[PDB]
Amino acid sequence: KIRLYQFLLDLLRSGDMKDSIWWVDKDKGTFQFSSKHKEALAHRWGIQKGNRKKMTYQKMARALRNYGKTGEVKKVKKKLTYQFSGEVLG
DNA sequence: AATAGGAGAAGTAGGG
DNA sequence: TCCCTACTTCTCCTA
Repeated sequence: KIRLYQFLLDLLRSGDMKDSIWWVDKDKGTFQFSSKHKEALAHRWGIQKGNRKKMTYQKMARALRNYGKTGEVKKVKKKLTYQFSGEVLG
């Protein structure tokens, strides 16, 4: 399979869905979702995983919040903004 | 009212 | 026979 953070970084480094996700500072590993178009990106993540239900941003964020312990993805005080770690970027 | 944010509980998929 | 990993799903509260 493929992990959730690896899936978001690939979209960023392929320029796929520029309307749903984008860098805020490639150096700081900061990225942000689109308020009005994030669900389109959420739908893809669910289909690509073959999940039983339709993936939503709420369920995707619930999984992103787990990365706070390990450290692959940390939340930022900005709206819909997150940040990769220096390790994953490498 | 809208939107984002959070998380415990219990569950599935896949591998060992 | 069971557990680990990595989410997933549902529900409820909160800013």
